[PDB]
Amino acid sequence: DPDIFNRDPRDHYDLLQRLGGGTYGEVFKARDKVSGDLVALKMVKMEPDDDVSTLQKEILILKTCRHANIVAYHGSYLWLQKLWICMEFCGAGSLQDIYQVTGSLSELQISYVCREVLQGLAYLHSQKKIHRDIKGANILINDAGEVRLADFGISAQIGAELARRLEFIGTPYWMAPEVAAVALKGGYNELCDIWSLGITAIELAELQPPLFDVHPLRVLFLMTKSGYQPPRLKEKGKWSAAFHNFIKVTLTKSPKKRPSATKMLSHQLVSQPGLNRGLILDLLDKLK
Amino acid sequence: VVDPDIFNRDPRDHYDLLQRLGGGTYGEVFKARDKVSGDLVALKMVKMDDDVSTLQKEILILKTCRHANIVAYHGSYLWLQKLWICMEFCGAGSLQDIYQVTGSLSELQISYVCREVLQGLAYLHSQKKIHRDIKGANILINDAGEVRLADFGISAQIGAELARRLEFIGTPYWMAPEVAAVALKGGYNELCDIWSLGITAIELAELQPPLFDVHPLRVLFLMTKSGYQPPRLKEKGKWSAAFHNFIKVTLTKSPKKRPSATKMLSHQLVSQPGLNRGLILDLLDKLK
Ligand SMILES: C[C@H]1C[C@@H](N)CN(c2ncnc3[nH]c(Cl)c(-c4cccc(C#N)c4)c23)C1
Ligand SMILES: C[C@H]1C[C@@H](N)CN(c2ncnc3[nH]c(Cl)c(-c4cccc(C#N)c4)c23)C1
Repeated sequence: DPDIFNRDPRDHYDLLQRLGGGTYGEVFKARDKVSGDLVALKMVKMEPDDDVSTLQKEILILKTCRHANIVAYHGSYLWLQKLWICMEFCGAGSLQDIYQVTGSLSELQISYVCREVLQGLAYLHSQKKIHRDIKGANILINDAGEVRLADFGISAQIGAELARRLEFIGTPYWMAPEVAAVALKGGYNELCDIWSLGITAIELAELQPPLFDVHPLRVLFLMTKSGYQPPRLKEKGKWSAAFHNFIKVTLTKSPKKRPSATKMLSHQLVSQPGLNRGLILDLLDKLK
Repeated sequence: VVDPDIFNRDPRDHYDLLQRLGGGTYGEVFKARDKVSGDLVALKMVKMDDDVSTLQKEILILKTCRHANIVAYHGSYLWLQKLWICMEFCGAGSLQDIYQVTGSLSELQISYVCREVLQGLAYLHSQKKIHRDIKGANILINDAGEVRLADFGISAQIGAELARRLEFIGTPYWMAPEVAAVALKGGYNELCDIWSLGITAIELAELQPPLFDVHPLRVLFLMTKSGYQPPRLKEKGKWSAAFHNFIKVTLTKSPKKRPSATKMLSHQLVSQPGLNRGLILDLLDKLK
């Protein structure tokens, strides 16, 4: 990035605690020295012969995002062979951090979370960006009960992988048009995030995504078959007909039929009148 | 290990190198002579800490193919960080070597070649392999007048990429089925080879594939536009309706409507009565 600060981040922040890692890098809870504001600092170790493409793409996604439901970006620092990405800190951590203590979320809490995720996805999709890693661990909650999407690590890697494809595709004159399309634009589109939101809604209701206890490779193979059936909520009576229908239309097996994020925002479950941060403040009270 | 049947010896103890033939997708190919048999072979030398995945898959393809329309495989050598793949020497070289000397092939000669290539492709596709690099340079003619497919380097690179993606795909529970499908099977299928054979038939007719004078990046981007129209033969009157139709159907833009190799074997152009090795023996006589 051409706007990177060439100075030690510790000159502006104090490192408080290690939070663990995302798709790549180490994340730290830190404190701004002038305002006391907390921030998250993501550190990625640099090496002289490292391909900078993925990190360059992640910073570009964060920098060009300007939406409430996506983690704010405060700049990046490069110092002593370490890159530090400065992002918004969310006091309650991720929804996975929360439901591991509280148990299942209520339908209204899930509905508010889904509307907030959809506002962030509609924005990302309008800027020709894809998250590709929607899940409870990447949906953060701040102390005010507001929802923010985090970790554009997978998105950055895919973007870099795609740029690499274009650079080594070779002579194209004998290449079929579908081979060219997958090299330039990949084998899928942004509607994959709508499916992941549907799986995330089930995860918030049952504490695990569908088939979580079966081997990872077996799930990938079963999903690729023509007889694959989209998952459903286990307890039928516990959830309203509008929630079951939200799962059925987000989890549409075919991407050509799957509704967009903007279309999903007018769905009854998330366009309901009593949806606000107060529902998540109630969940956070259960945590304390 | 790159190959369990590999010879840990200097191939120069068994072969005399006679001439540099040029390169394939990777490696350098030499014409060589067996010191005891007197037989001619082609030796492909590749410099090999290196990941042996693509060379391992190329040898496996060559080794497990038992077909009259695929270049014969003799064995491999590993000596002083160089891997040497020993394959059949095809006396007339590639179809590109032939048409640049003799000019455009006759419609019957192109028909015979297309039939032979389709037989090799139907065999390869039945064994779950994709060539992905069908072109005049990779179709060889031996002294017996036989048509043999060559250069599985691209196919090996693609198999190595599909294995490298599956190992690093991560947790799949939140992935849309189409995402799981491009990670395990890619965004296209074996029908890409049928399109490449259509382009090759135009290359044998016109001495260049369509749009050869257009910038490679322009050709690629043009294939991803909604109104994209597949290429055709430039000289209508020179070719019969059977050849125009062969081009029309092999170059079907949608892979869902493009016929398989086995289906193409019943096409009017390649099911014609006088398609025999005599046409290729006659082409070879013209080279001398
Ligand atoms: C590594 C995560 C473990 C999770 N338990 C707590 N995470 C957070 N908590 C509070 N504010 C935060 N801001 C940001 Cl951004 C993150 C975050 C969350 C997820 C991935 C990445 C990245 N790349 C960063 C975060 C950090
Ligand atoms: C590099 C090619 C240039 C072309 N002019 C003549 N080629 C051949 N000629 C005679 N017998 C041959 N056997 C085999 Cl295999 C090849 C061959 C052809 C194409 C690619 C590769 C590879 N990887 C090997 C070959 C060699």
